[PDB]
Amino acid sequence: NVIKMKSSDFLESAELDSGGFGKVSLAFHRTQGLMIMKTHNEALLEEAKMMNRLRHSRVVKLLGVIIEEGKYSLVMEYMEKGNLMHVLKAEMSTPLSVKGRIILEIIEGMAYLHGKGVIHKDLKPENILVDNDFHIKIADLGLASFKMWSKLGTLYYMAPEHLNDVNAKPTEKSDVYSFAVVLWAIFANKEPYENAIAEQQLIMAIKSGNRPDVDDITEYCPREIISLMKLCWEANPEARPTFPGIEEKFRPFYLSQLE
Ligand SMILES: CC(=O)N1CC[C@H](CN(C)S(=O)(=O)c2ccc(-c3ccc4cccnc4c3)cc2)C1
Ligand SMILES: CN1C(=O)N[C@H](Cc2c[nH]c3c(Cl)cccc23)C1=O
Repeated sequence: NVIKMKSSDFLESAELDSGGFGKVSLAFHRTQGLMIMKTHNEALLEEAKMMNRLRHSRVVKLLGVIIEEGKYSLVMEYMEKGNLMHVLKAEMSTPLSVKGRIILEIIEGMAYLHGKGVIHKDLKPENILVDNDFHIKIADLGLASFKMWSKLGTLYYMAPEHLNDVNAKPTEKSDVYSFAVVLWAIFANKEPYENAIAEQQLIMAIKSGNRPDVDDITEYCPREIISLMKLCWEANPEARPTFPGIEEKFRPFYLSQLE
């Protein structure tokens, strides 16, 4: 069961920039502290109850909902340092062992989501949020995984089977492709395809088998992680592993080489 909330429980607002997902709001619960707010009543609630069951340390929790006349808001836990891309482009830059942990925690969170039959469909640095200790949580701030709540750069992480084909149904392996490009971004410390001509041209190129430039990596990236990204951004969805497949290989690798 969901905490159904009221806006009289919130002191109020400090609308923050949410990384390309439009406006959100950092609002102060009068009893339970800081929270974030994204602003058919039984269909909504039914869904809100579905998503509120999503409970894992690497997944942003839906705390509850503000369904009042005019305003429909979802209420979620706050992550102080923002999205993964922002923290990477930060001046005091982040070491290799911490990047390894972020990767493993992204794997854990995604495995959980799948295990509860949720397909994210829109994984990307913007939906990977960070707290003060540099642990991460997966979010869905564009409501990609929703149906009724949805009704009420983007493309760089999308699997080629979805580029120019919006009728094909996302699979677990759609999320694996997005992971591959996140891996890339984690070591390049920027967005891929800097030199792109047009979206139309770039899309064709990606559907035909172009990927981010593994040479833009001015850091040391271990060669077993460059292998994993190439595995995970295979054109053919069937040739990509599952997140449990990735974890089983990457966790022993992490602890034994990255600690
Ligand atoms: C334009 C600019 O100069 N900047 C925006 C990004 C850069 C990062 N900052 C240090 S921050 O502004 O303090 C910050 C912003 C947004 C968030 C956030 C957003 C959306 C969230 C959804 C769910 C959970 N937590 C969230 C948390 C958390 C922290 C500062
Ligand atoms: C918008 N929103 C989140 O970011 N986290 C919560 C819970 C949630 C719903 N769908 C999710 C996906 Cl696909 C991943 C992580 C959290 C979630 C929520 O409602």
